[PDB]
Amino acid sequence: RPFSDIITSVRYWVIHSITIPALFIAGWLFVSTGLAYDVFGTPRPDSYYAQEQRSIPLVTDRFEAKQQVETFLEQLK
Amino acid sequence: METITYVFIFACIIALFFFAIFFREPPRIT
Amino acid sequence: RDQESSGFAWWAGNARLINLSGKLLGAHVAHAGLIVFWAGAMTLFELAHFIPEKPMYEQGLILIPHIATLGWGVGPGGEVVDTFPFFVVGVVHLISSAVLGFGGVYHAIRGPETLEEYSSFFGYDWKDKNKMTTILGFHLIVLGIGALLLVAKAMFFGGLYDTWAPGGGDVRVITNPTLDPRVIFGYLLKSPFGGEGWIVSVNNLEDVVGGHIWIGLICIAGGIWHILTTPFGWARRAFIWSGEAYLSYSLGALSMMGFIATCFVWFNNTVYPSEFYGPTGPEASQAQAMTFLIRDQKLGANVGSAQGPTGLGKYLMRSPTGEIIFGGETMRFWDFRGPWLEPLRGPNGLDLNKIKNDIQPWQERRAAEYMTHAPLGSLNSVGGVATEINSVNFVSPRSWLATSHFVLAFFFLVGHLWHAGRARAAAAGFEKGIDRESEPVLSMPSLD
Amino acid sequence: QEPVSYPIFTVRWVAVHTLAVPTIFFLGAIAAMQFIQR
Amino acid sequence: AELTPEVLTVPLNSEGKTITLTEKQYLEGKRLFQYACASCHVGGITKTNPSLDLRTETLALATPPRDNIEGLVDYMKNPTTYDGEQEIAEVHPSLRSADIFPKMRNLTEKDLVAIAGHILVEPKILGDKWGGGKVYY
Amino acid sequence: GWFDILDDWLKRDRFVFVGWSGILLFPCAYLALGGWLTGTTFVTSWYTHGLASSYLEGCNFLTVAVSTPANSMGHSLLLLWGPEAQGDFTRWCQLGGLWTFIALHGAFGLIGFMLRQFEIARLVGVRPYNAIAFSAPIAVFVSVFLIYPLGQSSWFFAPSFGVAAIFRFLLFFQGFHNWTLNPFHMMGVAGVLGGALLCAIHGATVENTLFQDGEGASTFRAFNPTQAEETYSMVTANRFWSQIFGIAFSNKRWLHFFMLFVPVTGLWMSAIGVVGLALNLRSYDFISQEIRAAEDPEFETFYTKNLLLNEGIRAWMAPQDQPHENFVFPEEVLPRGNAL
Amino acid sequence: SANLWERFCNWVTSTDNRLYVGWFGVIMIPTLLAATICFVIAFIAAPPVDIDGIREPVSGSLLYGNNIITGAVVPSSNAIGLHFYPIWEAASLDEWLYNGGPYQLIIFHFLLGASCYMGRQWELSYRLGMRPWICVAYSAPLASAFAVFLIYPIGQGSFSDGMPLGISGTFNFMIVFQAEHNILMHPFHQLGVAGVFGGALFCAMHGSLVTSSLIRETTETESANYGYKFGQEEETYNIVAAHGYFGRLIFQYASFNNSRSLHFFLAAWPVVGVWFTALGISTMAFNLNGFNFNHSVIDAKGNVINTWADIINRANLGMEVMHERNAHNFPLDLA
Ligand SMILES: CCCCCCCCCCCCCCCCCC(=O)OC[C@H](CO[C@@H]1O[C@H](COC2O[C@H](CO)[C@H](O)[C@H](O)[C@H]2O)[C@H](O)[C@H](O)[C@H]1O)OC(=O)CCCCCCCCCCCCCCCCC
Ligand code: CLA
Ligand code: CLA
Ligand code: CLA
Ligand code: CLA
Ligand SMILES: CC(C)=CCC/C(C)=C/CC/C(C)=C/CC/C(C)=C/CC/C(C)=C/CC/C(C)=C/CC/C(C)=C/CC/C(C)=C/CC/C(C)=C/CC1=CC(=O)C(C)=C(C)C1=O
Ligand SMILES: [Ca+2]
Ligand SMILES: [Fe+2]
Repeated sequence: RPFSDIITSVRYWVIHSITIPALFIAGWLFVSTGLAYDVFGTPRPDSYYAQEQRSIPLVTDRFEAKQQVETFLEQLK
Repeated sequence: METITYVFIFACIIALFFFAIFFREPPRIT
Repeated sequence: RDQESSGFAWWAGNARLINLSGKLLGAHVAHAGLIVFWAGAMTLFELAHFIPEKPMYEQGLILIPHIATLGWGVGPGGEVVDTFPFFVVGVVHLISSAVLGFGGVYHAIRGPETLEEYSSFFGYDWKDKNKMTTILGFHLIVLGIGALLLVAKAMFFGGLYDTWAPGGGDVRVITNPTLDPRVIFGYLLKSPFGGEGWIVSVNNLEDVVGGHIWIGLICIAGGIWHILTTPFGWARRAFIWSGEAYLSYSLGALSMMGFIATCFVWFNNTVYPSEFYGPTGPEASQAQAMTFLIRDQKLGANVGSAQGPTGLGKYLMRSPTGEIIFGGETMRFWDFRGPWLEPLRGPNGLDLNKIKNDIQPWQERRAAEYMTHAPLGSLNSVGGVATEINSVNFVSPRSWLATSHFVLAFFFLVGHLWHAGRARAAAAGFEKGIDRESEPVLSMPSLD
Repeated sequence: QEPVSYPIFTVRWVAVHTLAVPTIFFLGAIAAMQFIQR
Repeated sequence: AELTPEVLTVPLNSEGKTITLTEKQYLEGKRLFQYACASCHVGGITKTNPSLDLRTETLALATPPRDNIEGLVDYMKNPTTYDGEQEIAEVHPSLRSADIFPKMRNLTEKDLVAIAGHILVEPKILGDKWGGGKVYY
Repeated sequence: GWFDILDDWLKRDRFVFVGWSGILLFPCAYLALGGWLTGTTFVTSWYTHGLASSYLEGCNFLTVAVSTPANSMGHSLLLLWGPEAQGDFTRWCQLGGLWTFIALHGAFGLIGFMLRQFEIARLVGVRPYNAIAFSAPIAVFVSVFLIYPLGQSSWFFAPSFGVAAIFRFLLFFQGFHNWTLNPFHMMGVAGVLGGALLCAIHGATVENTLFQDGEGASTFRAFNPTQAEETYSMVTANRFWSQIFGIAFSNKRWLHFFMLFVPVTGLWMSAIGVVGLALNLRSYDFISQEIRAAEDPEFETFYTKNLLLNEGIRAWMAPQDQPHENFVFPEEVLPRGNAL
Repeated sequence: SANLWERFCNWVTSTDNRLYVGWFGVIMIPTLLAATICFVIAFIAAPPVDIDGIREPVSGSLLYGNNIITGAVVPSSNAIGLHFYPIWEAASLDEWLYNGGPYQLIIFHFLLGASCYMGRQWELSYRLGMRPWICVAYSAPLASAFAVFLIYPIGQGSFSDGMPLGISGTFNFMIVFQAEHNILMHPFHQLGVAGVFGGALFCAMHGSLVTSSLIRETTETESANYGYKFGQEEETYNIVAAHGYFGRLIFQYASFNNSRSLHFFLAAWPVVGVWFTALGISTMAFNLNGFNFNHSVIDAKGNVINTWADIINRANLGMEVMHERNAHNFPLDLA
């Protein structure tokens, strides 16, 4: 059905005026609730280094990598 | 020896140029 | 419809007005409104953010500094005294924008769609060599009066900011305009290369004022002459007479003025005071040399005989024609002249005795100021070299102006080529394709 | 062609949909990011 | 990994006594430091004389000591050479010379204290970066 | 038979042609594009390069990117369920699993797409020169994002997916491989640069050599979507260039084949050059030059000059660009000219 | 004689000349022969040039130790800056070759002629009854030579900072540029590569689509090219079959069916992109450089969290810190 017709159908907007902002507010909350940070192990502004340390948590060996990463989170990093 | 080789090729490209512009196959219609 | 697709394509819409004098007037009157609107609306924007006790160049200003130069709201050394003249100039324009905008909108959607009939005086014919030469003549006078409108402000109404001011930068009344043609027009015969800089080498207000006196007259003179004439013979067998062709000619004209402006704001010190704009490119590189020759000299170093890595002269060296200049990469800017640095120059260039004990504190801090405000910065406005750190948010007004106008100047030169190319094909008449039937090339002998 | 019917859940709908919903789920997050202070 | 009050607690005077800045003063100093210093002291160096930096140790061996709020503050009012054997208020911004360095006119004792605090706090956060130059960028 | 019915359905002419190829193309092509868009905004490169790399951390469209895996990983495929991530998703993300994901997926996606061209070509009954052409971009992707790092220590030295993250790939190659001096890279550019010329030049030659088939100025409408006569004077074009440049086409069939050749050959060459940079078999120096520079201190060419620029790039970058090497270059060891 | 000058003007302007020497040509032909002849001699035999004005001659000619790839014609001295240095400005040629005189003689004549070359690309189109604008496509590559050979030097204060005339000499211009302007991080350069990449891309698209949809008129063992005769009436390819295939690759409305709109796009894209690239170099000639995102993203304490933008800065510093070894005497590089 010719896009033109659909993007003009009041039915369309009646549906998407609900759907679009829906998706938006969802993603917004995804970030604003701090959930995204945990889904992607991404550091929060206060989690790059431990208070004193100025070294980087560089993963140094493949196989025991996951294990090594976990320990990096340990030093309150 | 190298200089000569560089200039020679250059001189050869310019020669080509000449022949290409002035000795092409006249472009015939229909 | 008065004008639709069976005229031109939508995206070439404004060319549908090539022959509707009236409406084509609304455009020009509505447009001229946008310029006043901007000028006005921007000034107030600048002033709204303007902080008196802080350099103008450190505030992203480019209009207030234009007013300041005409001697308005400033005093000793470019010190801002009264912000009223700024507010005024700003609001006035902003208002006139409404007046013009009115006329524009009016002439483009209510008034006559053509003029020729609603008044034969205003209506016009592109090919009417006389109407053209005449309207051109009217405008040649309006512009001429303007050129004098400046000569007046400077000689009678207040002055202009003269940075070269004897007592040190200050608003000064010019009462002795250079009228000597030998000098005035001398500038046009000046090289555009290093040293001899052509028009941009103007370095004192007398010539500026003087020269404008000449332009105002010479200009109005030609305004009358065109009013009272028609193009001769060659003038006619040489040019193309059409709506586009005329445009083109004015396009190439602006382009050229656009390039000249780019260089003026980049190089000139006089009509663009480093006090309101920033220090010039060369002026800043000069100041670094000044700064360090000044420093190290205090630490006990003999600047005159210091030998740098290359064996050329850490602080002072010689130019190609023998004059003593600052050393370092700054050897390329030995053509820089400036209030702050001149008192150190001798008849042979930088004098080792003055440099040795006549350097004044105001100069030391001037050199320091300008050194740390060179026209280097990023798009996101991070002053300094590309490898610098964030902190000092700044990009010299001289950099902004110069780039914007080179782009505009350029595209306009394309505009010229484009509209001129169209006009020549339009005239002879083939700007819409080769006549399938009579294909010119097909009647010419084979070169093969 | 046809007494001009057309189905609601078409085919291209999908194509333009798997590139739709997500595009918003992101441009909705990415905006909310601007408010993250230091 | 955050700017706690601790990182903000810096030496007030020569006799060991300290003061603790607040996230407001800090930011405020940082803003003022940009308004009247970055021009030449961006990142703790000194463009018009690279030999003297704002590293706390450098300020410690200064004369008089300029590595505490009291010190830097005096300096911003009546500047001197590293040996203090010469006043330079004429070619260095300071309160006693705001006529010559306008940017220093607004500046009030409250502002001077913040700027000073920033100088002692920055190296605490950045470390080597603060003192050195492009080598550390 | 269901097969021919499965076929029937697929090869059905829709808005967005699916086809057999699509069964490979769309799954991958979408996953590749998706993974990028995901990492660009959500995943970080901290545990991997000690770098913030997503919108969520503060990066803008230029600084964001899906960074390569650690150097520890080596050439590991880094599968979500492999020895590294161990089925875990978040860890996978932090170990740069998203790189081999985008890489490998997009890779198949380029296979699927070329196949598509091949499949659609066949159906529509046209020659497959659109597919031959696309071999060029495959080669680039294959040699650069796969073959290259496969020759190095690990995926870590492959170009990371991102705008800026690619500029460092460029700077690196100059600095370490002195890539600009490579005969193959040159051919590369001669082709891309020369190809972007044919493009522009041919386009203009056509638009300003058109016959008049309408009464309007906007000559776009004046075109016969249904063949017939040539829409522009091929005969006039020939004479123009033959008088301004001296040489000029005169066989649209060749003029157009040439346009396929130039840029596809260029990219092929630029690929070979890189396939060689994998083994570090670069075109770094000219021995005769180095020997004279050693014995004679006054000999200076724009070449020697460049090599010094490289030394600086390597010395000042290596530290934060190769973290796994725990480089420590004392200030006194850092090459630098005077004053700067 | 219908009148010598009357005749002269008829020859010059004659459209029957193998090579159209036009009015613009009268300026072109000489300037271009000087530029070319001086270059070739320079590149082969010119002696070392003190490009940086610090008495440290850089030899860039074949006979003085260079090969095609390294060799180049070196820029005028920095001691000279923007000053005009015509041969008649030197006590001798020896002095002129040492300060890089040949460079100016070449850039000026070339830029002069290459412009007229544009003026000519118009004239001939006029004498032949074809629409203009081709010369406007050529305004892009020209506007670049200009930016790289004149604007940048004017802006920077010296011709010694203009792009050298040689392979390696050009890489030098690039590597240093990047360090002082961070061009890769500038919108205009990016638009530039889009135009160039795109061009080559499209050049391949068109090229293939067309060549692949050619009407059969040739043998199985006969060059498919012969299927075209110079001076044909009808088209040589099925632009409807072409569009048919390409419309299915992506989707119909995202495909050209109007050969005129196709070819406009084909020309518009690269020319517009290169126009911006040329404006980039002409803009960064006044120090309005690329985006500087150094130390933008910083953490909760104030620590600096690097981005690829920073890894780029290090590579830039290396270039900065090493270029022009002996030319600097002070802290800031303002030249
Ligand atoms: C053939 C067809 C051709 C078609 C051609 C079409 C051409 C269209 C051109 C369109 C637009 C040109 C736009 C120029 C924009 C300039 C923006 C700018 O100056 O912007 C400045 C700002 C500022 O950024 C901020 O800069 C800031 C700080 O500066 C400073 O602030 C500090 C304190 O905060 C200190 O004071 C410091 O000293 C001071 O310098 C901070 O660092 C911030 O963290 C930082 O975010 O820009 C930002 O945020 C920018 C985020 C930008 C993303 C930009 C993408 C730009 C271009 C993409 C092009 C893709 C093209 C593809 C083309 C394909 C085919 C053609
Ligand atoms: C920048 C100035 C500018 C100006 C002055 C004009 C002016 C004009 N155009 Mg263009 N045009 C422009 C830019 C401009 N155009 C651009 C960028 C494009 C491409 C997008 C076009 C594409 C185009 C086409 C395709 C056509 C025109 C036509 C016309 C004429 C239309 C008359 C009409 O029916 O108006 C319609 C106007 C309105 C419904 C409302 C207009 C409101 C404006 C005037 C003012 C807004 C300001 C404010 C609200 C007014 C308050 C003032 C205050 C003092 C009280 C008119 C002379 C037509 C023509 O050829 O006519 C002969 C035509 O077919 N134009
Ligand atoms: C820029 C060029 C321009 C031009 C050529 C015209 C031309 C014209 N206008 Mg427009 N107009 C303009 C701008 C312009 N106008 C603007 C910006 C506005 C917005 C206010 C208007 C609003 C406007 C209206 C509302 C009307 C016209 C009308 C007319 C026509 C009137 C007939 C006539 O000659 O009386 C022009 C009148 C005078 C010259 C007398 C004005 C006297 C005083 C008040 C002002 C003098 C102005 C100036 C500073 C004098 C300089 C003197 C010198 C010695 C220093 C005429 C064709 C009328 C019309 O529809 O005609 C068909 C009409 O009703 N115009
Ligand atoms: C699209 C937006 C645009 C904008 C915002 C600007 C903005 C500006 N341009 Mg620019 N320009 C543009 C496009 C644009 N331009 C284009 C397309 C070109 C063609 C290439 C140019 C070419 C150009 C040049 C060549 C120059 C500028 C300049 C300027 C600045 C001029 C300041 C001024 O007073 O205006 C100009 C104002 C007028 C013409 C009005 C005349 C006013 C006279 C009559 C009276 C003045 C009052 C008098 C002295 C007081 C007397 C009182 C009495 C009682 C005694 C300004 C920042 C100038 C500059 O300073 O650059 C650094 C400059 O030289 N521009
Ligand atoms: C100085 C005065 C001047 C004047 C009066 C004109 C007038 C005209 N030009 Mg012309 N032109 C000029 C300068 C000028 N030009 C220059 C300097 C160039 C070089 C680029 C051109 C290049 C040019 C072309 C290539 C064409 C014209 C055309 C036309 C006619 C167009 C009618 C129309 O509807 O345009 C309205 C124009 C548009 C809608 C253009 C779209 C512009 C978009 C892409 C960008 C707008 C950018 C905006 C300023 C920045 C913000 C962008 C945002 C996304 C952030 C009209 C008669 C057309 C014609 O038919 O001529 C006979 C045509 O094809 N001009
Ligand atoms: C002794 C001394 C002085 C020595 C040397 C001096 C010196 C500096 C020499 C430098 C030269 C040098 C060494 C260069 C190195 C680069 C080099 C040789 C690389 C070679 C290897 C290489 C790139 C191989 C493959 C890559 C490839 C395909 C490149 C293609 C480049 C190329 C030919 C681009 C086209 C440029 C061009 C002008 C095309 C014009 C086309 C045509 C004439 C248009 C006219 C035309 C348009 C129409 O639209 C229509 C319709 C018709 C009908 C028509 O006619
Ligand atoms: Ca906080
Ligand atoms: Fe074509």
